[PDB]
Amino acid sequence: ATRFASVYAWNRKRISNCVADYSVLYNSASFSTFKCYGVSPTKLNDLCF
Amino acid sequence: NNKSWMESEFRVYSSANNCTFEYVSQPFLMDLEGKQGNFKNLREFVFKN
Ligand SMILES: *[C@@H]1O[C@H](CO)[C@@H](O)[C@H](O)[C@H]1NC(C)=O
Ligand SMILES: *[C@@H]1O[C@H](CO)[C@@H](O)[C@H](O)[C@H]1NC(C)=O
Ligand SMILES: *[C@@H]1O[C@H](CO)[C@@H](O)[C@H](O)[C@H]1NC(C)=O
Repeated sequence: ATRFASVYAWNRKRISNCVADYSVLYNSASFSTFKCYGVSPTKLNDLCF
Repeated sequence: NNKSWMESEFRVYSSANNCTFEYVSQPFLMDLEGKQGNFKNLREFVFKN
């Protein structure tokens, strides 16, 4: 997307009932900070929720 | 005036807050015109949580 929300008015979106891919999250190493707590950063594609 | 049958009023719930889930199917076009005669549709459902 082109625009984001403010820190105080952080926009919350409920993700479910959709087919999910997490490969792009780490494939594109353009993010300065990428940290997962309680979940494997690399095994995002081997987990269900 | 408009020779067609369409849903007009939704009087189920007055308001909703702190919702949890929502899913909407693709648009369709069902025949709402009144039919006279012996029953032609029988739909059976089983719900369990
Ligand atoms: C017919 O449809 C038009 C278009 O929305 C609407 O303005 C009008 O009120 C409708 N008439 C009736 C009787 O439903
Ligand atoms: C569902 O029907 C209600 C009442 O006609 C209408 O207000 C609402 O916009 C409809 N929603 C969708 C997704 O068509
Ligand atoms: C929504 O309801 C759940 C279930 O009781 C509760 O845990 C949660 O705090 C509620 N959220 C808000 C914003 O009221």
